[PDB]
Amino acid sequence: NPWVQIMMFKNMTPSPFLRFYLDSGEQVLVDVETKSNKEIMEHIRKILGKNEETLREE
Amino acid sequence: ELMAWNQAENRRLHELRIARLRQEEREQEQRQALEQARKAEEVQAWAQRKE
Amino acid sequence: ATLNQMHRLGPPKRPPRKLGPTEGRPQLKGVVLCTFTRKPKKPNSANRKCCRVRLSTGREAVCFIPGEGHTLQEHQIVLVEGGRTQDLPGVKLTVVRGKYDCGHVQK
Amino acid sequence: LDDDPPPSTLLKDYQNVPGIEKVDDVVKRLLSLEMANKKEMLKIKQEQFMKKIVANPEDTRSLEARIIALSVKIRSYEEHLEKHRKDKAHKRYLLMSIDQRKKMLKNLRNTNYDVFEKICWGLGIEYTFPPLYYRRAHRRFVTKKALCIRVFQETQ
Amino acid sequence: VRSSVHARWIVGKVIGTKMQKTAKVRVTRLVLDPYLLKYFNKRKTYFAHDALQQCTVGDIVLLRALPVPRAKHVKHELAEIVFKVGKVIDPVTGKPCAGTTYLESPLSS
Amino acid sequence: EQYLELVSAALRRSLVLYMVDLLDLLLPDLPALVGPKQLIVLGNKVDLLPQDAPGYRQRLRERLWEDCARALLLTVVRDVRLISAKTGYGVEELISALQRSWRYRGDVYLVGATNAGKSTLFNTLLESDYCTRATISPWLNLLKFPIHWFYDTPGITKENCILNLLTEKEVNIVLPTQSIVPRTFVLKPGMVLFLGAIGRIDFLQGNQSAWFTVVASNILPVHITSLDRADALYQKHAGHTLLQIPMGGKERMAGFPPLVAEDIMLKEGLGASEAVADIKFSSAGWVSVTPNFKDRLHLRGYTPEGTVLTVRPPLLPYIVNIKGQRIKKSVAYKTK
RNA sequence: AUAGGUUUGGUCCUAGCCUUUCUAUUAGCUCUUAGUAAGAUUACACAUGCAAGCAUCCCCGUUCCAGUGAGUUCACCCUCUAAAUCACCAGAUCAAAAGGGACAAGCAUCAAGCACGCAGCAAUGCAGCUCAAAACGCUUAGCCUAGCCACACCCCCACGGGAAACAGCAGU
RNA sequence: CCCCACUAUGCUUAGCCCUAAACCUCAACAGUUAAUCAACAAAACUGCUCGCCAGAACACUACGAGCCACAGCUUAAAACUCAAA
RNA sequence: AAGUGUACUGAGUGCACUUGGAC
Ligand SMILES: [Mg+2]
Ligand SMILES: [Mg+2]
Ligand SMILES: [Mg+2]
Ligand SMILES: [Mg+2]
Ligand SMILES: [Mg+2]
Repeated sequence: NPWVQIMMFKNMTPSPFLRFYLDSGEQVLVDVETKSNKEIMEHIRKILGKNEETLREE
Repeated sequence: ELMAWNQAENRRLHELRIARLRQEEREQEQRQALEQARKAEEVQAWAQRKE
Repeated sequence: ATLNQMHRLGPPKRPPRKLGPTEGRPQLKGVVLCTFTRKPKKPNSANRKCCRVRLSTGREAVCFIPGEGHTLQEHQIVLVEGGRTQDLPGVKLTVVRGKYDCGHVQK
Repeated sequence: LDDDPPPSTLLKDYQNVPGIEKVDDVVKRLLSLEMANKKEMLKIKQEQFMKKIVANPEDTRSLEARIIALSVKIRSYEEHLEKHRKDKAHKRYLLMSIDQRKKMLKNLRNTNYDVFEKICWGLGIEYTFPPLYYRRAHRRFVTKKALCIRVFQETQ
Repeated sequence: VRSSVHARWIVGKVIGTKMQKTAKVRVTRLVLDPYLLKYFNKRKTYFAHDALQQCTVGDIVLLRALPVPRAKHVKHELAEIVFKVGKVIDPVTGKPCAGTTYLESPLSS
Repeated sequence: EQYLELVSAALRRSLVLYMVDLLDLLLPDLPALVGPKQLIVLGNKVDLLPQDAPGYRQRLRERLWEDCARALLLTVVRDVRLISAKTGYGVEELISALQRSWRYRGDVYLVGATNAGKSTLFNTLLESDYCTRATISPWLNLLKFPIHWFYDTPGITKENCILNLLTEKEVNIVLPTQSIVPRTFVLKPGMVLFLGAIGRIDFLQGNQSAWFTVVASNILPVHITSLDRADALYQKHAGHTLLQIPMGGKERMAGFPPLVAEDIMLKEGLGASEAVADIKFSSAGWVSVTPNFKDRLHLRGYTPEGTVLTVRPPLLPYIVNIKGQRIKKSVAYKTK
């Protein structure tokens, strides 16, 4: 996702999390505490990633 | 729908976090009781010797 | 170096290639000035014919005349290409046999 | 404002002693700061500032507590160099302490502003952001910058 | 919506407030080094319009592209102060936090 | 003469700062003007001089030293320095030298020509720690400031100067405000060069081609033509824009003096890198000429009747080297 | 690189240079035929011939094609929206100008640029803006090739001036 | 080179200059002893960061610049040469 | 003995430093 800006923040809050800002102004807060990296990847894929159908269409 | 599911999962993880914090707070209070006993013992000896 | 150091320093800056004796050109024209002989570095000793020639860029250089026999004389036009001689220190050019005043090798 | 503790002030270890005020005035004098060295004065100043500012003066490893202690040390070094103006070692220590206090102030500002403001007000420390560039101010640069400033003012 | 500016939404850090109602925000994008293939924080400077002058140096801000550039450089408006400097509220638990330690415990209410 | 009969009396009652325009190179008359006192030479407008070769500053200091020797004890001159009031180059070192030694005690009289930059140097020194803001006192009312008092004397006007003929705008254009960029041109015999409408050169009777490097204001057009067309172009384009100096068209040209001629013979050509002579058109600028080895050239410089044309030893003998390459058939070299 | 030779009395290591491979230009010597591809070194000057007509007059075209690489982050994406085609309109297509983003190399012995910003309807105020994460500046180069950018003798432009223009083909 | 006497200087104050085989010739921090390893030297390594080098000589040099306040230091090249060092 | 830095003198000496020397 070359155009999706990505920024990091070390030790800003007691708990870790992700937050995505969408073009529509919506903000999606994802809790990652206690989750493995694979689990986090799968969760973000489910909630915001294009499906294989869309990828094949492209 | 996906956003609603995300918020539901956030709520679930929040409940788990609250439970963890409750248990950790119980343990911390129990251990800090002994820590405070140690501190009181040290202080009492200090004040006694100084007096 | 570290990855950050490599990133900061970027790719290697290959130095520009120094211009050869012929200033990067495979050949040049020139006017002979003075012919003479030279002694090659030992163990090689056989006398070698050289000539001072003023290139098309004004620069004057000593150029080895290969082969046996010639007619090169003062103010005569020659063509000189690159190529240092094995045992003539300083001499870094060669008259191309078979061009202009350089009548073919006088065999 | 950095007035020193009154000499009569008893040491920290004895300010908590019961009946301390109900003993001989000579004993009080002996236990006072007057009959003690500068380390005791610095400790009393640290106690004063801690009680004044930090929410929990009982915590000594807090970032605020560290900043207070380091500020006390910096004051000590400043007073020391007011006399030993030629002490290069303590000059270095003062400069290092100032740098460390600036770093700790930055950390506190980034973490807990609500308390960073209280630290700054309590210790009279006007925090200043670091200069963007350290380029040496040599004669030519200074003169040309002054000339350019005057030129801009004239144009204005 | 149909904004003429390039980057619709960008999260950056306020690094200057010496301009009336305008905050100098620094935005950092991970950039792939074509050779090392490691990602580095390339950074660019943006100016965010702040009518309320609520920006403080060090704040983390979200900037929304203006419909049109309102000045030679002001191309975004401060949509929301994401992290007020040293006054961070954990978005997860909503309670104030100081670094990695809660001020008000989440069990408070 | 006015300076001799009004100001010299006061001066001959201490230190003198004699300012000399480096580009324009009153010196021999100093013994009567100031008298036998300590004098320091300040070569002004050095920044505008191109760096022809390394050590050109040292060469200029030397040249000033021989000029003073030609004219004076080394009146005694105790220091020769190069300064640029515009860029503040060397002003602080001059101040340090002034304050460092016993010999510099008393008042300071700043003597020089009109264009030397006395005003700029006085303002620079006033805006410095050297002064203890400025006052005006009759000597003629002149400026001064305490240091003992600094004295800024009236500038000595220069006779036979093209600036006198030129108007305010023309003088502003002619005077270089930025560092000068030499402009070289390879010329064959029987050709003509035009530095504005003020200066012209006709090169002829030359056994070989030569190079002419114009050192003048970057905004002064330089035009090359044949001898035949040189005149006709001159009348057609006098003033206007092709020759931007003077301005006003035929109206201004009617009052402008016609260009009188002056013949020149150049010495043996000292190679193709060392200038043989600088032909100076008063304060407008000069042209350094490099003939070929052993070559002797004939020249005719046309300069306004009132002003004068001066052939001098090259001020920047190695200025021909700084250049680029010939552009098209045009004689011009690409400027570096 | 599958490497090889070369420093020493000898060995090992480090390190450069050269050989081997494939291209292109030029040159020497040499050479039979056929098809195809490609073709000034020169942004130096040009003799000569030609390269823009069509058409019931008005119009339209000669702004294209063709050429060169001097200069050079004017090329790509997004926004908006001119001109043009769709016998008219349509929105469609094409793509200018303008705004945002992106975008070569070396030099730091080019370290500061010197107004390079902002608010305000305006007065006017604020005093800022870029830069060691390379600003500013000097030097070199056409590029990211179905093609693209730029130039059209020069004065960046071209009213005007310089002067009489092949970087259109053939040719000198 | 040896003997004699003596001066800068070694010393105090107040300012400057900023270079040493300024060397443990072994950068900071964390970690390990698992399988040793050009040679010698202070056993061998891992992670992490900053600085530095890209053959020799030209060259602790020239030019420019900074510090100077003019006889010096820092920064630091190029050309030419060689197949070595 | 060798060398680094520094200064005088015309290769040595003076001061400090290192062993990249011996006991
Ligand atoms: Mg052939
Ligand atoms: Mg044009
Ligand atoms: Mg042409
Ligand atoms: Mg042709
Ligand atoms: Mg003595």
